[PDB]
Amino acid sequence: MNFGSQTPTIVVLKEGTDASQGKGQIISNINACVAVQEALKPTLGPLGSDILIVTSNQKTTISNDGATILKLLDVVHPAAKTLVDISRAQDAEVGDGTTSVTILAGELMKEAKPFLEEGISSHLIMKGYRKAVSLAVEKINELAVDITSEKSSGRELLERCARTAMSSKLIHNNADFFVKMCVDAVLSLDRNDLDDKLIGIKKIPGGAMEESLFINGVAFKKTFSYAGFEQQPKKFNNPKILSLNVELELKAEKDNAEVRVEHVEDYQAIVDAEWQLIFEKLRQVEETGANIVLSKLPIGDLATQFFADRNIFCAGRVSADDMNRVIQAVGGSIQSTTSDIKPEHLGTCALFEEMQIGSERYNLFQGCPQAKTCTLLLRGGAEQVIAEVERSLHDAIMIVKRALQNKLIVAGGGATEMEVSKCLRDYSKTIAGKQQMIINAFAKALEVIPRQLCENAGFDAIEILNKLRLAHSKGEKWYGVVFETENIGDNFAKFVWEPALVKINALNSATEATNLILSVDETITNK
Amino acid sequence: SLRLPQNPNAGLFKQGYNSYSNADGQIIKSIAAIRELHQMCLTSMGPCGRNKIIVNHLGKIIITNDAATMLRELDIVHPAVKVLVMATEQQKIDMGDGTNLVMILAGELLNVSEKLISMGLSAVEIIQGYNMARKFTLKELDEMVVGEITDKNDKNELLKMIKPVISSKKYGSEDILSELVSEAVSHVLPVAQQAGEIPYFNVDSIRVVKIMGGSLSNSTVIKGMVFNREPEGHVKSLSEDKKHKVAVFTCPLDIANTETKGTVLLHNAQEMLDFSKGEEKQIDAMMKEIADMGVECIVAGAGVGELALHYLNRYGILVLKVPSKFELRRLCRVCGATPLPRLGAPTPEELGLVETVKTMEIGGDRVTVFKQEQGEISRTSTIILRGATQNNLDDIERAIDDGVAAVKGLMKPSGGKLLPGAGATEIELISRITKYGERTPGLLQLAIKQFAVAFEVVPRTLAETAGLDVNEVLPNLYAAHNVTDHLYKGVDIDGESDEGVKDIREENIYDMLATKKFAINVATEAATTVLSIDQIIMAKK
Amino acid sequence: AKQHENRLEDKDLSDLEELEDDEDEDFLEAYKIKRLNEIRKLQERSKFGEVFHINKPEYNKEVTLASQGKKDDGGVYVFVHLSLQSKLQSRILSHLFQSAACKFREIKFVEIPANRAIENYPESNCPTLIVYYRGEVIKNMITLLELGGNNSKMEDFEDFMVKVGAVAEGDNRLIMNRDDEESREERKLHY
Amino acid sequence: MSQLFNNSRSDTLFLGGEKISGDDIRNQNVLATMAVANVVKSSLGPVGLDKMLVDDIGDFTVTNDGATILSLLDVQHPAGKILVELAQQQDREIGDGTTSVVIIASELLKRANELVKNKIHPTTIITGFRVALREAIRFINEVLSTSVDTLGKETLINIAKTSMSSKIIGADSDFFSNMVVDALLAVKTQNSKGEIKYPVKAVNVLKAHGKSATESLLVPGYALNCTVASQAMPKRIAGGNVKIACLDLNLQKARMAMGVQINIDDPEQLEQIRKREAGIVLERVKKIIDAGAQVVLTTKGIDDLCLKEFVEAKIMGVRRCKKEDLRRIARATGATLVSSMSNLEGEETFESSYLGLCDEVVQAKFSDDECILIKGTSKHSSSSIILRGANDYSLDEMERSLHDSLSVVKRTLESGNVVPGGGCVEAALNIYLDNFATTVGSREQLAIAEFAAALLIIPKTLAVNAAKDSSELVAKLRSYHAASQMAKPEDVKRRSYRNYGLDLIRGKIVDEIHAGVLEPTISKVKSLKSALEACVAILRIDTMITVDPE
Ligand SMILES: Nc1ncnc2c1ncn2[C@@H]1O[C@H](COP(=O)(O)OP(=O)(O)O)[C@@H](O)[C@H]1O
Ligand SMILES: Nc1ncnc2c1ncn2[C@@H]1O[C@H](COP(=O)(O)OP(=O)(O)O)[C@@H](O)[C@H]1O
Ligand SMILES: Nc1ncnc2c1ncn2[C@@H]1O[C@H](COP(=O)(O)OP(=O)(O)O)[C@@H](O)[C@H]1O
Ligand SMILES: [Mg+2]
Ligand SMILES: [Mg+2]
Ligand SMILES: [Mg+2]
Repeated sequence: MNFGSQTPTIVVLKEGTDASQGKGQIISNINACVAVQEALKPTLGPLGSDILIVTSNQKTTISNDGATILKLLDVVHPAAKTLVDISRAQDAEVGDGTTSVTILAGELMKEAKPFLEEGISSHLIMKGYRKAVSLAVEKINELAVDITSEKSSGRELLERCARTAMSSKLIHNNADFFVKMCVDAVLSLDRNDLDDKLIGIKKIPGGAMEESLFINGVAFKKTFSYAGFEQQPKKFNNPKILSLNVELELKAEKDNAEVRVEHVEDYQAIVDAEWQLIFEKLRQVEETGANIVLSKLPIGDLATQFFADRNIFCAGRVSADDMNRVIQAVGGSIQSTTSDIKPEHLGTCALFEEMQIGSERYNLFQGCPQAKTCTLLLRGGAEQVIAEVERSLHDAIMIVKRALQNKLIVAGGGATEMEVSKCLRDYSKTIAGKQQMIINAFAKALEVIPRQLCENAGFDAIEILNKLRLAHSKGEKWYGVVFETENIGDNFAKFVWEPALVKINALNSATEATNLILSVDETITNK
Repeated sequence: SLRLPQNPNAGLFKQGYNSYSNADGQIIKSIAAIRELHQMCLTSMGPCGRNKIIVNHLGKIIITNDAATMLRELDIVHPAVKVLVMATEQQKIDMGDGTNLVMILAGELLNVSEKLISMGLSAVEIIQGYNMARKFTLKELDEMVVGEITDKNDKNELLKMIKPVISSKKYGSEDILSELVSEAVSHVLPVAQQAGEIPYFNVDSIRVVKIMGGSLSNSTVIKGMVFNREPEGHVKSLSEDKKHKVAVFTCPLDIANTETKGTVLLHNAQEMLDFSKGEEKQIDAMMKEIADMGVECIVAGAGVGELALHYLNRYGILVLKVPSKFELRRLCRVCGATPLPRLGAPTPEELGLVETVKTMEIGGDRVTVFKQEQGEISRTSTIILRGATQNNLDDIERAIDDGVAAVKGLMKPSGGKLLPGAGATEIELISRITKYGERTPGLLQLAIKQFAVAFEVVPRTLAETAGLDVNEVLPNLYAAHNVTDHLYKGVDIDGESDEGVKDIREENIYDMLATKKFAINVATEAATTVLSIDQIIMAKK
Repeated sequence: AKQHENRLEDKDLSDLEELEDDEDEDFLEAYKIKRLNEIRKLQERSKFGEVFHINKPEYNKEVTLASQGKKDDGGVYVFVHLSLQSKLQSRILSHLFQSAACKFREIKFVEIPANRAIENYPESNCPTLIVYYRGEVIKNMITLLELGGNNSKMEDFEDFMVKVGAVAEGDNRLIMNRDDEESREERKLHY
Repeated sequence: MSQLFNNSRSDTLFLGGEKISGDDIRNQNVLATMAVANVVKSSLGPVGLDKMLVDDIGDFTVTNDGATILSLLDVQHPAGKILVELAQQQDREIGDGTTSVVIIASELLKRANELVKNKIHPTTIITGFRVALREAIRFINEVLSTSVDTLGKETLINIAKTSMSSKIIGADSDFFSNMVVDALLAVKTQNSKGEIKYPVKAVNVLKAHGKSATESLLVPGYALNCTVASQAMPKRIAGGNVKIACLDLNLQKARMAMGVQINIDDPEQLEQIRKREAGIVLERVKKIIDAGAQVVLTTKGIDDLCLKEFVEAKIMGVRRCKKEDLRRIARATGATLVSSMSNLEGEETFESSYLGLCDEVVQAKFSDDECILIKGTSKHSSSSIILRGANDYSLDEMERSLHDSLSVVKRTLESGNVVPGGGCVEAALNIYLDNFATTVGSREQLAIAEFAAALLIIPKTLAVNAAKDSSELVAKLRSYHAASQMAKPEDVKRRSYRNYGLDLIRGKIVDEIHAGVLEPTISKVKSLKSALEACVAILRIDTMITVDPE
């Protein structure tokens, strides 16, 4: 009846598919997040340390924020990918607190360890944190004071909040000069339409970072330059900027036109018609007096010798993102027809000068007060000093990006976490149930942000935190820790502020990161 | 007495074929082996259920506490499990609700029938027993209905419909997600005094646009849609025109070229001089007619040329690619226009109306928003999800797909009436089937009793996930049904659940009639096939 | 196993119609729609078909840009010929380019004088055959002694195109696979 | 938890394994402790369940004891070997709390590592534990309870049920508690001028799978597992006052010493030499047969010459056995173990004073086995335990379980003071130490507070093994205990609370006196000290150095 000697049993899952039951896997998932958490533990704070990562392709990448550190390390574990997703989400939405949101997410998982060791299943502890966030977000809104009541100046607001962003970086001593760059850069943008692509920074080598300069114009980097370059004047007084999407090339990328002729006299006409058409396009541009011609697609060789004669500047092979930044500065839009041009579409600038830095030659527009864009030429010692300072000012721009939309001041230095925690402790004592110990653990998890500020500074943490617990018994606000005077005090007197969106999205993202892998008990991996 | 004779039917079917017949023990091998995956769907059941992370061979990670999404990716070698796999997929594609009940019941009928086969009852009689018990179950569910709804238009009436469905998946978010789904259905349904004759509804009406970052409370409803796309040419006016006519062209805006390939032929240089202006005047004759009627937005599916884009920039006409064909027709439903592969000219009857189009960043990426106010819409809506992780937003999409699939399950048939949930009607069916087994004497009475015992997992699975003792609240719940008030007894999930009694109307937990009927039928048909087979023939790899 | 695959793999759109009466329609028409789509792709890719007698400024575009094609990595092979009219092998290779150009319309066939190509090129090394693809030189071929020399034939040139990945092995246009109608006629009678 | 292994360093070149430092060592040491702590965490208490370990030859061992399960788990890590040897030190000394002392040490290293991450030095942490433990032992002296107004052997019965639980034979504790207490009272002796002591492993264990554990027969006397020499001997000696002769003499066709080489010139001497060489042993056995030794005992073997002589007189023979069992037979029967028969005078003899005395001796058949059952000893009483079960692996579980039960009642009689069980000691020491060090203030309040929380892991571990709501019991335990410590001296009811706590069967708070849960005071004494030294040995480690083998 049977087909053969024996019949081995079937494994239900595929051969090699890992699976496990019980409380061991969720503890392993929590320990996996804590293992990723320990890498970013000493990074938190102004006195924190950077992290050096080298991937398989052998490209050095130094960073301080946890957004790109987790992007470099390709994470296999799904539970450890939760910290990576919120870090990119925090980087995409706000742009600040990418390290603290991962530390708070792991600390809630760390404080959930002994409750999971108890018989309480994960559906109780999820309800406690989810109930606590509903009061924490409201308490941050109640502690948010408005700036217009004092009738202060608007220029000093951006400088005050951007000073906090330049901590824990290479800039904190040179922040007196570079904070004016990003504040004046973002103010040139339109308040209604604030764009993230108009703040592109070129990774130009050479030079010290303090030698940079902020200009309302935009640069592009010299392009291919067929013979013709270094004959035109590289300095103009009031040049007219022109942009053309049409490809000025003698049938380079055009489709192959099958020309068929049957006469010798017409062969002289058809070969001169190529010269006749290309010169008609040059003469039409010549009549308008366009002193600076630009194009995304390449410029022909004959045009360079023609524009070199009448001191007309030309450049091609510009990218779409860089060319879009030019149009926001120089006014009129792009036209791809030489006959449909108009004087009114041309731009203008009060000064123009090409100067070399780092053995790179860059064309710089100058004197453009009507420009709704900006540029930054960070100069740096090494290829990571440029990239580190690049993403640092991108985070500084991200603070003033969101500060203009909504103007809310909140405490800093770990103070906002403690006023929220002690309020939840006051709310927890009236519960008298299982949710009391959970909310007290949520209050203990918010205390961790003051810890790493003190651990990286070298001072003992248990003594100073007990001093704050004695200080927060009475009514007090903007009470945290500082490092200059080596003694705690009023942060408002010390003049340090932050936005409220950083703390709100951090608590929601950290709790959502916690509830994702506390609402599971198994991780199956095929293959 | 060392080497066997090697089964002299080895000249028959090759070594890769494996036979696992009965008598040898196939039923015992199967009902058991599948208890591992039965506990997977059992642990993921209820509002306090645990989601399961499934990493496929490609590496796309998913985390979903259902059953259809999990078993689709699991490469399962056991053939008897696969009967339960695609049987659950039938519930997903047809009704979109009841994947887990199907798994905890189809498997429990095989688990509870261990006593029948072990005692020595015939397998053919067990199939006849569950079939007659299936017929009595379908007839009896109609009498226990108390939720006969006839309005099915207003938003507050859907609180008894959508919120029990959303309360199962991620119980913590009820009011927020129900507001998004209920407000979406109100935009989908038309404004009318009496809409009857089975109005049309489809799952493709309500779409889900996933945006990275932002708390779940900051979400909002959009009547149009939102694409991750870069506009080109100009900035919008946003209040000046007050309304915009949008033409949707299937073919691109370019000179009409044939399918067969051609090229440029020029016999003399006189045509060479006019060829540069001929292409400009050709499109100008076709582009000027579009601007006369005031078409302030053009949508071309294929790639738009630079010559056509240049003429549109000066007049301030919005352009958009929309490469995929499925999402191209959904934009036509918003404005209320028809596709036009011909260029032709814009007509007033075929062109729609759009209030405004504005561009910003929601999660850092620039997107195009087609939200309109005071306009007429017909079967179109979107829900902008804000979340911390992409892994969590994937489950919100399927939860919304199951929510709107229930709307398809209501409006497509004549009646999608409610039933008491939270372990209320399941225990009632145990009492009905217990009384039904004594009415018909015969050897099949044992099958009728064991069919009722399979419904016990529904109340206790909510108690097991709640961290409660099954031997206390489950027998205490039977005393509450002794005797309307006895029908609305259910399983409580709270710290005060020591009594084990909570009224259903305080929170309005309800289930669908058609969903449970289709689930019980597919569950019985799934158990009918597994108990009917006796021989299972494998093959190599 | 191969007997089932030879029904579809070893028959073009013209030969697949032989199995219309024998094989099932759904089995046959499902593959004919697949092969019909492949034929349409070759027609769209047929951007060439005669020898492009170019000059140098242009080389920097025709030879190399083309090699990038769409840059969907739509690469395009570009066979260059540094012609030298004094050599006997150069005129032979020029005839092979025009013959192959009429057949393989997707592959670009380029020709230029060798004296105009490279500054002071060795005349002994001519004729030279270069094959570009995505901007990279796939083969820098030397004079045709490898391909028979003076006795080079069209069959040898088509075999070289298969080695560099320009034409598939089982292509119906190659003379090795393009059996004569009289050859297939004798096979059916003797079968 | 440790990932991204430490890089091989070129500036520090040491032979063998690479050096690693930092917090990863204490993380790896705690991770090595959780590898063994999770193994023993499930098999704690009555509700706890144990596991099986195969010996790679088909054999296996189902083990409840912490010393046995860790003995077979040969831990290659250095930090785990400390706890492995601690359990081998724990079970030999006290024989109780082997699972709890490992669980206490694991929880200490957990919170101690957390405190090191909180930036307090380990020296201050160790000082916080020592001052806390010195107050804990002072508090253990306060909560003692002297046995008084108890009817008969009830205090020895119910205290054995606590040790009898957490085993397979806990259901039969009503039957085994009587015989276990009666066994230790049978082997009572005197030593050190009035100090009462009992010998180690004095009661025997015989593996006889058969009828059931309920019908285990308590034979009031000594039992020995030995096969009969000759099957023709009588298996039952009738009449009282049976004399037992214990020997260590060897009686086989004996050989002369090593340095003797016989050399003879006369052929006829071989007849006398061959007979006298055998007949020299007959002079030893002819004297003890005439003395009337009904049943002779011997360690070294006896051969066919002598075996047959013994039978021509209806005397029972005994083959090879252990050296220690014959010592207790001589003590019970009153005989004297003779290594070599001799006399102070110049002639060999055998006296009657060397013979023992017992009422009856019989060879009972335990379903396949020959065992000589001796009962009714005259000089000192004795006892033996007849273990019965389903299979041999259960009998091995019954061996070490009775060895733990016998050891607990042994130390119970050494000190009359007792302490309640069921987490009441750990629950009271938690709240007592939390109140302590509030006046001290500055630094040691956090170290002693986490120390007080470390002792709560035992009532948490017992709860989750029952698969019940754990925090509901922890809320009742700690709160009730606190309400008792704070209370006025003059409040009977509240004071009583100090006495009770967690119950694992019914799941409610009941009195331990009526329930019968009780432990000795010696079990908790020197258990926390061993866990303290176990914590000190790993906590003070900063760097780890490994030398590869040659
Ligand atoms: N001047 C300051 N005084 C006190 N605390 C500060 C100051 N600047 C930054 N901090 C604190 O340092 C912490 C980490 O900031 P940082 O790491 O620089 O930003 P991010 O984490 O977004 O990269 C913040 O939580 C903040 O409270
Ligand atoms: N707050 C609540 N109180 C009582 N019962 C609830 C509550 N929330 C959800 N439930 C119950 O949990 C069950 C989950 O069922 P589910 O498997 O999601 O349905 P389906 O199988 O149709 O998808 C529902 O039947 C519902 O009655
Ligand atoms: N019947 C019982 N009731 C309450 N607690 C008990 C009972 N039996 C044992 N225990 C508790 O279980 C703990 C461990 O007991 P046991 O497993 O016998 O010792 P060991 O830890 O040496 O294995 C003891 O501390 C004791 O308090
Ligand atoms: Mg920052
Ligand atoms: Mg559902
Ligand atoms: Mg014990």
